[PDB]
Amino acid sequence: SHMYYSYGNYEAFARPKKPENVENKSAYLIGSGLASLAAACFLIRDGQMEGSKIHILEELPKPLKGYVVRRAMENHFECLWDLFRSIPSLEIDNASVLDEFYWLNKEDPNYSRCRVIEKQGQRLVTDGDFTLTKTAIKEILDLCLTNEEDLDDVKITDVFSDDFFNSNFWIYWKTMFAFEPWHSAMEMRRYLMRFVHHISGLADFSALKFTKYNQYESLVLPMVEYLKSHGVQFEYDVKVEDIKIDVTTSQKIAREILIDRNGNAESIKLTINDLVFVTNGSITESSTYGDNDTPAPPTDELGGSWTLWKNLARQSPEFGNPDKFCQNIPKKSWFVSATSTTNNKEIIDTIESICKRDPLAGKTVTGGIITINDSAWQMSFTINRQQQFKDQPENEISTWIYALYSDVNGDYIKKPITECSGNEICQEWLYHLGVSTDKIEDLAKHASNTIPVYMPYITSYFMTRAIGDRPLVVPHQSQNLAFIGNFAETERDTVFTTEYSVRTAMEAVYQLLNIDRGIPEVINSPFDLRVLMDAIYELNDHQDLREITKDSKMQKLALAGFLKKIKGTYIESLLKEHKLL
Amino acid sequence: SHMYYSYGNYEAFARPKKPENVENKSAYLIGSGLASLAAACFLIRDGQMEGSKIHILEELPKPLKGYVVRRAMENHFECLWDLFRSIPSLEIDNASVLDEFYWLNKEDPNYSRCRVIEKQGQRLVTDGDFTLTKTAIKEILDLCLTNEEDLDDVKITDVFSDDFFNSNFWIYWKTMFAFEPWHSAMEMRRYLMRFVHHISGLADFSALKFTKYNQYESLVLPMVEYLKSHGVQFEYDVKVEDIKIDVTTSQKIAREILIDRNGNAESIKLTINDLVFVTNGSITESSTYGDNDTPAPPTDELGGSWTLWKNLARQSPEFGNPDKFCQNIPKKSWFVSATSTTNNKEIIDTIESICKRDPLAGKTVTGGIITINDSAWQMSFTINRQQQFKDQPENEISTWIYALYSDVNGDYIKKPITECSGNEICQEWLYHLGVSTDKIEDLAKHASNTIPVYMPYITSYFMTRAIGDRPLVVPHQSQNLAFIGNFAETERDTVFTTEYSVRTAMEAVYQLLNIDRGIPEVINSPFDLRVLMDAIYELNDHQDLREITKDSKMQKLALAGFLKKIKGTYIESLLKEHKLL
Repeated sequence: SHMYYSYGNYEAFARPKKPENVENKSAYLIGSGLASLAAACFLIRDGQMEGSKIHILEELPKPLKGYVVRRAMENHFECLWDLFRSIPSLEIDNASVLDEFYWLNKEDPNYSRCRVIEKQGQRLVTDGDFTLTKTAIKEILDLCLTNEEDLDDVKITDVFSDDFFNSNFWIYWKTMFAFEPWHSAMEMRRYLMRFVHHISGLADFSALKFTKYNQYESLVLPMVEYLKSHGVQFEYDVKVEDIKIDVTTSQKIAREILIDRNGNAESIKLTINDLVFVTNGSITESSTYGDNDTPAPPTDELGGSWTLWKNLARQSPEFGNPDKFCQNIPKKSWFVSATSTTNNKEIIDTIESICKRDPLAGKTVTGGIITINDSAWQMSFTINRQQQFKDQPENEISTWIYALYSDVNGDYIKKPITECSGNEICQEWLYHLGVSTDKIEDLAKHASNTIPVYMPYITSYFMTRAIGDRPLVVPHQSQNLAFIGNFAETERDTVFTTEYSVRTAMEAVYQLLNIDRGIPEVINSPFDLRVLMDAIYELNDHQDLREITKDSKMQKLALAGFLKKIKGTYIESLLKEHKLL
Repeated sequence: SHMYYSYGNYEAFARPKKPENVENKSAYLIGSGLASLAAACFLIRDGQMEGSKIHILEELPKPLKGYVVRRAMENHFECLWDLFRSIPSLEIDNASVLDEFYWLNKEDPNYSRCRVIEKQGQRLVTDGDFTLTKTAIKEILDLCLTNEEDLDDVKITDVFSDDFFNSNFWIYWKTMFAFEPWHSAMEMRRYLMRFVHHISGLADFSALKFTKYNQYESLVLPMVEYLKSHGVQFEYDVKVEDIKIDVTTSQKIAREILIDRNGNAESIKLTINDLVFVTNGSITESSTYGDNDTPAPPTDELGGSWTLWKNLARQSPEFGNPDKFCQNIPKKSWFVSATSTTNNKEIIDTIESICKRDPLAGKTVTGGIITINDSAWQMSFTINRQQQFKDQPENEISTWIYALYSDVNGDYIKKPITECSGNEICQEWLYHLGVSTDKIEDLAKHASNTIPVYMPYITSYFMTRAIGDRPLVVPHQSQNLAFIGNFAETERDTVFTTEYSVRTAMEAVYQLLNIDRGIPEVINSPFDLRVLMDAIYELNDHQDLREITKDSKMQKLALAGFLKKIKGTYIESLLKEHKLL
């Protein structure tokens, strides 16, 4: 391809030459999403493009009656870090967003003290172990051994059986990633191989890393200062309708950008030197907002994002199939998310007794999400390093809440979550905290300002896709078109991840300009001996190779002959090295 | 330990905090070798130490009747690149030594057009294939499967048999690395695992990378400008005798540095805050020099380096056993190296017709070493990107020559190489180039200025060592002592390598100061599925799994059952992925 993957320090520290003919090129970026911001940043640094020639078109210009909170990173987001190492931070002087992040998660590491709760406040008894049976472990192995071509339109409830589902591993997995039974077995197979190196840190969120303030403040805003420092243009109130593309038998050239600047109908014309970066699709689209007194109105609208993707699919199949992601989303699926802000010391005291940490402390609180396992909504909540907003009073905590089931009645508020307001969500949440039934309706109506948010497309990432549903970053024979974001296709990496946004960003800029530098490959942990032995030891709840085959005569007979061969050699020393012998 | 290994972009780009209490610390560096220069550089950048407090003691101050040339790098010298990414180059403005190196080897890649020659000029017939038989491949596998503890004082002629030795693979291996039959099987086992990822590029030197000018100009001098830019002290004509060390049952503290500054006998006293970095041993020690008319006088002296290592061994076994490296070196071993500089167009024309490239071109010439396979001295030569010296006339080429056998008579100059002058070496070399017997004595005596160099310790790196012969970088319970260089011990990495000098440099600075940053691990290619399948395909001269077992009924029967299991799964698709099915 116009590209090559690499995996070294040689490729990482090196600076690529200024790409040929970039002194006569312009680039247009569709949407102000985090992927576009990264693609524009890559055009500045590595592509050495002019700042006066990078245009970012957004529908938004410059209300809301409360605070709203919008997952964590991990060390091996290899493309996210090549970017923020070059982004000067907004807090600590002469140190990059990486540096401030790097130090902050070393000074205050992340770990969950109470990961799962049940029975209205109590800590889950088997919290820690995976409760994976011999059958469940095998279906995990078979799914990874299953080729990805043999997973077209294959749901998760077709690869696993009961043994896997009634386990803590499924509880830990579906809740930190927001997976659904009817979701793509193709993507979960990617997630299993993607994060096989932190599988020990799955039960306790030890391999997670959070920023200081919220995603806007710590990630988006440092980028925006970097971009405007270089003169990058920010077009506001620009809605993109369609993009005329010439798909000849030889090329694919973009020509027009049919926009609606505020109210006027205009159009930008593109040569072959005018690059276009389309963030096709959006999970944040068509989100409604409620308050502490009214539910967020449920909607199913097609926003300008999907209609933009739709208008390109009717121009070539190679530009993707949007309908598999935004149509036929089960009405049970995740739609509602909430944010309860409160200073009432009795709710913060209740949270303290569960998560074992002072929430009003500036340190870690929950360590991640805390899953109410027996809750009807299958609802989870998290509390990050308060205050999460830079100008929020230093005696308030902001709690993010979501639920995976949206058409079942709550155990206390006997109705679906799409029918509930802020205080009705706040009431069902507090009841599961163990708060007394007497102080439930008051502490939610008058003490906590809970904001519910309905997004009809939040699970569009994980829909059951097929080979060809997601478009390539740079389609075959394309000259100035690129698709970025989590509905673009690349190799092995996982969507619903800020890494995926910066991956397809860095792959789009590097291909269209042919930059003489390698792109960091998805970490090779799934092909690493040492990482895979660790997975077998951790999947079996810390059992050596003898204890795993002590009840199988057909297995313990094959192992005994295996140990005879590798006895006294590197393999046997590598097997005690990773606790397997 | 005081340390942790890491393998990511997260750890690579990040800057570590200023180590505690470094504002009251001093460091002393023993010798001006490349390892010390790196340790001092690491004290400046990562340790944030003062420049006025880094002392580099050297025996040399500020003749020689000719030019002298002193191996190549590879992409996965993970510690060498964390260093030069921060070293400003001396040629291209505002670009580091890494950058100028990175671009230079992309603009002009390296590859050997004629790797082995024989029969006085002709190209070897089987050049390319490994000629590894089924037995030879297995001894390779067994040696790696052999634990490293089971290799104490084990020579190379005890792990391999005849089948391995009469092969091109042995010819390619012993000559680019300067291995000997009687050398350590422990280190070759490390070399096999170290470079298992470039095994395809072993026959053609395609994975090699050279600098522009010589090692002094392109590596040492950029470092020295960086160090003196920060005020690092350079003590010249300082010979270090002994270093008094307090090895109590609890600690190991250095106290005195017994030196001989020029002629005076002085001594520096060390608190626990005065760090010491000892480059224990030296292959360059006690080197004599000849000219085009007289042989370099053979010597066996103990230089101030070995006597310094000796004086520390009589203070603790944990500081190493120097005698295994500098005593009992076989008199057949490599000692003589040469450098033939000439402008005579008939010698450069002869080289052109063999290496297939214009030597007087500024590009690649030989691509690496060219081995004269049937030569008595087992002599090899290389010609790098002339001119290799910054102020050398643009019509001269400088040819480096060495030989592995030093007590056998040459095929033309019927005497050992330790008896030969510059022109006698130049005559034996030209005879093997195919130059006519008539124009052999003239073109070497009057056309070429060949300088012979005798170093009695060049093969000290690869001597048959045992666990405990090489000291740890930071011995147990040590407080201010560190041993750097290729006679220090670390994990998995290989000596006789500029990576090893910068590895133990970066490990010494990071442990003594406890820097909050990981050290890049030796590349995990020997534990990488994809890299190991590639090795089996490349070791068998590009044969798939069917052709490797077509003559073994006990093997083809086990494979047929193996292919039944993994059929249609990831493993089988990964096996065509790497040409194995």
